[PDB]
Amino acid sequence: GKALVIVESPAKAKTINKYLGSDYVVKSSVGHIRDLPTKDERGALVNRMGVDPWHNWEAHYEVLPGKEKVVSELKQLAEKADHIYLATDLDREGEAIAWHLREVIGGDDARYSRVVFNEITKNAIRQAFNKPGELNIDRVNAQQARRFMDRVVGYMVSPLLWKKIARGLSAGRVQSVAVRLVVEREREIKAFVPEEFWEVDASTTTPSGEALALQVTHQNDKPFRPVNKEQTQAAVSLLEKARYSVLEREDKPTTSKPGAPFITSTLQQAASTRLGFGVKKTMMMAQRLYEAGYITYMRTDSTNLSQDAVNMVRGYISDNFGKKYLPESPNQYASKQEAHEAIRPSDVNVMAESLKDMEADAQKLYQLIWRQFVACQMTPAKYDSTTLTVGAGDFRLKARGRILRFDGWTKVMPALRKGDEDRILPAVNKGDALTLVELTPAQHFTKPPARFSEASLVKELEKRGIGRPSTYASIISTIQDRGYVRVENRRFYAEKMGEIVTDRLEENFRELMNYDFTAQMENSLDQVANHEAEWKAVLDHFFSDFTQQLDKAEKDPEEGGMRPNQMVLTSIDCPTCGRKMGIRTASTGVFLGCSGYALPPKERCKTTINLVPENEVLNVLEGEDAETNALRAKRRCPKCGTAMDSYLIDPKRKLHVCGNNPTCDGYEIEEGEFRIKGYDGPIVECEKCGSEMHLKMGRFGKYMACTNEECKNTRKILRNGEVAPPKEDPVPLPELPCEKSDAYFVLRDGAAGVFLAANTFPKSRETRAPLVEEFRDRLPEKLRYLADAPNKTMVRFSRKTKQQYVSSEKGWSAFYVDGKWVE
DNA sequence: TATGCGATTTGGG
Ligand SMILES: [Zn+2]
Ligand SMILES: [Zn+2]
Ligand SMILES: [Zn+2]
Ligand SMILES: [Zn+2]
Repeated sequence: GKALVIVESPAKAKTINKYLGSDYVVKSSVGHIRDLPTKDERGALVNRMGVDPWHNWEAHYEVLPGKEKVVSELKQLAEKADHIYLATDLDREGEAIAWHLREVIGGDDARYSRVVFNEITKNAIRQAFNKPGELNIDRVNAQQARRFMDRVVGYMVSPLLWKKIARGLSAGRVQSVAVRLVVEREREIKAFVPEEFWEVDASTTTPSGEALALQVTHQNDKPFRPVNKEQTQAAVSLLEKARYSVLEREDKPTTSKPGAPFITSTLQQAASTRLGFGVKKTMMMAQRLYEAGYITYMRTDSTNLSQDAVNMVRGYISDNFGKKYLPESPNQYASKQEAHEAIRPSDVNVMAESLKDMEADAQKLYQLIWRQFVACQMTPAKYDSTTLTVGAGDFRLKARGRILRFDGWTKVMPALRKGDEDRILPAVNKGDALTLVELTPAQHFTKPPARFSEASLVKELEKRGIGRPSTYASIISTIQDRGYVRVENRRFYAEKMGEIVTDRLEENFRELMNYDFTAQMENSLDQVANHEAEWKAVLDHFFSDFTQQLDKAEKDPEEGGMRPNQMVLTSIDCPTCGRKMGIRTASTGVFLGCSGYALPPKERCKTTINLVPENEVLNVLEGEDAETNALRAKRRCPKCGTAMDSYLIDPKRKLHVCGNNPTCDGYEIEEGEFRIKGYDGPIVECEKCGSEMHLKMGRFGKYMACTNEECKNTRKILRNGEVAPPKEDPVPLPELPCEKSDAYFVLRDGAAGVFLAANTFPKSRETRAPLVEEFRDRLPEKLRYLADAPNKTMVRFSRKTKQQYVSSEKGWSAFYVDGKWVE
């Protein structure tokens, strides 16, 4: 008999095992084991959800597939133990995970215990098992409440979106609120218009001291800001024909305090800015550092530091830096006694280089965490700032700089590189004369609002009280690959389906899309977790406000229903029939479709032209002006002035669409001669017709399509422009049915040699290995070597040998050569 | 990468 300890990770199992001996046996349930599924209509709805809002939120949890073997293995080990310790993670999600464990195991409540720890160290684990607590039901309900609200919205708004807007549309309770933020930002940029203005730089020289770079600030006691080449040159020459004199010198002692230790949000931003880590990577690495006992729990909103940790770090600083770097009293940081702690090293003496079994990106993150934690307890840095004001004729120039006098906390956490006002100015004095050397003019433009990064969006979600440290990364992850937004060049871009759905939801679910209300809902869950509210009651108040909104939305758009997807007609003629085309938007994206679709199905034009959006490439990276210049490349709508989106119709026409589509019917067509991605592709002769075959890049790999609109004898594109042999027609088979559809099997040939696949591909997508038994009479060409035949044999393939062989099981195997077969 | 895979190249509103 012994004590059973259950965790959620083998990596977490091995590390906690180092501090548990004798009667403690640990086991890990790899992932979740129990969760929701993944009078007639309503009944089928609750079966799909696994939650009955009309029957007091009765839930029907179902064990996950492929987890049946782990549960039983965990069930067996339980009975062999006297007591059970649930060692899941700190947060509520972990509590709910621990609850699912107790539920599938069984037994009395006193048979279980809930341990809690900020870090996986000898001391911290000892303290956790010293006085284990019970499973907090209030915190579990705070999760299940959230989990239920998330599913209700997801499963009751989505079918409404299909009927009204487009198919394949998903909806999230908080995700729709995050998208709206991106959508709104997108509309601040498109509505913006960069304007031209100029700057001049006069590089001069001190009276035999050094070089002094200046910058014009004023002209005629008025701020100097020309708008074109002409006005500049007018000031340029005038500056050349002038004598430069210093007016004032202001020397001011400045400081810079270090930042607070990391919380989850601040960690993601610093890793994005300094390391270039996305939110997903940052949290993956942090979890690996946590489960290895290197850092504290990475889901936190506290900047608190334990007395031990503070004593630990202050000791290190004293030993390794000296008394100048140690403040008289510990540095305190404001947070949002929570019994929660910042993200920090578990041992300040462990360096990043001393990390075992941690990948490169995990070591970089630790170093980041380590340096911030050490610096957060060191002395402020001191500087000697000097600002110079220089007059020249009817002008007023300026220069600013500083000199490091005490590095302080920056000794352990230095900047990546120099900054703007980090130059060292030569010593001069009021009255000194400067000699002109070089005048440098520069053309600038006004900057539009900066796009969200994955981290800066989180920073915004936290500012508005939207979401929690436990859900920040899931929000960022779950708003992508939905067709609402996308991340390119480490920045968020709003898709058109984003703007459309967002607008729709704002019209029929105003409260659900409200920032403050969404923030209040997070509070209501905290209130449930703190025994200040009952969970089923909160759900009832939510579900009541939800149905009221949903009902009005389900109705027809005349009586307050949700407006259907609009359409903007173009002067574009259908290539199949003869009608004006319209710009419609789907889940997949934007395209052109014939107006001959509203007609009864007897006479509808099912022809569409996929509009391909131009690649917003900031790859040139023209500094912080990259997003600015990317906007200036856009045309302004001839109706509203809003920035337009560019699409390619054909290689001769180019469609510009207003940013406020479909609220603005504005568009333009740029006649020209454009190039597609596969313009430089190879050309080859078709086996059938004899015409040319060009390169098209589809979603299933690059391929060679014939240019004759009568045949489809294609070819596959290999690596580096190579083209495949003239293909081969598949071989069908009678009385060889499948295992899913009413389809039969056909013998194909691919990169994995020769195999056997469905006939209705890809509607079936069913494949198995052809038996040597398993035809031979219908075997085409040289494929008969396998049909020669030798436990029942089956045809295999080897990547190394690049030759096809056969094996058998129920371990026997054999190969072939230029002669025959051998075993 | 230990005897996993392959091949198709719209439709969408
Ligand atoms: Zn109310
Ligand atoms: Zn048509
Ligand atoms: Zn417009
Ligand atoms: Zn052909």
